[PDB]
Amino acid sequence: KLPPGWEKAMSRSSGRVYYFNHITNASQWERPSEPARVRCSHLLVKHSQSRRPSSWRQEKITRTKEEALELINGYIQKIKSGEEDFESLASQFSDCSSAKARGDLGAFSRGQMQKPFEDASFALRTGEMSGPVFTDSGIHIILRTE
Repeated sequence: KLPPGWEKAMSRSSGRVYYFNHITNASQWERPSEPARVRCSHLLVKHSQSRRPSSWRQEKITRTKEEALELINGYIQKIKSGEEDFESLASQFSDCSSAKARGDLGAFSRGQMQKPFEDASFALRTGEMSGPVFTDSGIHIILRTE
């Protein structure tokens, strides 16, 4: 039972059971339910410890890692509440020129991407979204589209 990476937990505030994934950092109340290639979109928030602390939006990225996590956490909130489309937030705020494609990164096999990014992408099912995903480039929201 439970697909790869998925676990069961309990809210400390309500005692209600929920489900979460260690590889993707996704979490949800609903019970969840390997290809050669996957296609994902992403939204990257960089921080001052990113490998290259620079992006098309900002010549020198100054924010802290914890500050980047709070932006990512707020963007996920906007996405899950339906206040904002994933594509609209990536186009505007992703610290990566994949923003021009609304976050699309194309299709890729294993062996190309940063490993935690790769592991998260291949643990997502088509249509699913990650929680914060930590890599040397910063913090990612990943959306698997194929």
